Amino acid sequence: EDPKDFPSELLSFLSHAVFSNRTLACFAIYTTKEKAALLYKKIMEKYSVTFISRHNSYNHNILFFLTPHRHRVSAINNYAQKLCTFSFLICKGVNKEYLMYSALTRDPFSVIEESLPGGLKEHDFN
Amino acid sequence: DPKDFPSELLSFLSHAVFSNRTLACFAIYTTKEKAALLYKKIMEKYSVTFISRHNSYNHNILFFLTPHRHRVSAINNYAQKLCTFSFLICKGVNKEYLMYSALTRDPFSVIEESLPGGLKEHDF
DNA sequence: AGGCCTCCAAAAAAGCCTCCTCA
DNA sequence: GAGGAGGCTTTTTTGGAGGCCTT
Repeated sequence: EDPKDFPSELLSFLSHAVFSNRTLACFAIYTTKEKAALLYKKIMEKYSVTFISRHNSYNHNILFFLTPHRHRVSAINNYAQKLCTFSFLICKGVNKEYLMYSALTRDPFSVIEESLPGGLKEHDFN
Repeated sequence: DPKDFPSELLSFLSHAVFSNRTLACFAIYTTKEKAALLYKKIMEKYSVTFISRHNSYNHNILFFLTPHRHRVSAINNYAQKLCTFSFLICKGVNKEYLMYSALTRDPFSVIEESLPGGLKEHDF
C-alpha cells in the first residue's frame, strides 16, 4: 500500500539511469511526512544544498533539492536510507528541474517548507 | 502592464507564429531596469550592426540589426534566459526603416544607440 | 562507495530554402 | 515584393552508458 515509486505524473522529469555512473546536482525523495521533515534539515547541512523544499503528495511528502557539488544518486540514497528502518523512501535524480519543481507547486502537490521563497521560479541556480 | 508592443507599431513587426523564416532585424519590450541590460550583452552575442534603446511609456524598447540572420524564437530565448524577473516581449521586424523611424520620433525617444546619430534611410 | 570522465544517439533548437497566398 | 507556413538540413544540448582513479 506504500508507494513502489514516485507519483504517476512526476515520473518523466526523473532519471532512470540504471547502468550509469553520471553524477548530478538535483535530486528528489518520496517518503513519510516525518522523514521528509527530518531530512529537510539533515540534507541541507550534509550536502551544503543550494536549495531545498518539501511538498504534499498523496498524504506523503516529497523532497526536492539542488547541490553545490555533484553526487551519485546511489550516494544520496545511501545517506537517506540510513535514517529509515521501516518507513518507505524512494530517492531519484531529477533531469527536468524547473519542470519538476514547478509541478510540485501546482497541485495535487502543494508546497510545505522551502529554502528561498518562490523557488526555481524566482532564482536561477544557473 | 502591456500585452504587446504598442498599438501604432504593429504594422512593421512580424506576427508570424508558424514560420521557420529566419531574419535579421528584431525588437524587445522591457522595464528600464531589465532593458538597458541587453543593449550590451546582445552586441557580444549576436555581433550586431546596430542597436537603439527608446523611452516607451516610462518603459524601454530595443531595436537592432544582425550580420547573420536568425530565428525570432532563438533570440527570444537568449533573452528570456538571462531575465524572467518582470517581463520581456520580442518580435522580428518586417519593415526595418519604418520602425526605427517612428521609434526615434514621437511618441518615443532614443535613450542610446551604437551609431552616433544612428541610421537614416540609405543604410537599408 | 562515490566521485571523475568521453562518447555517441538522438532529441531540441536554430539555421537554409522554396513555396503559396496576399497583394 | 511581402510575409508566412513549413519541408528539410545543420548545429547544440542532452543524459545513459560505461571506463577510469583515490581511500
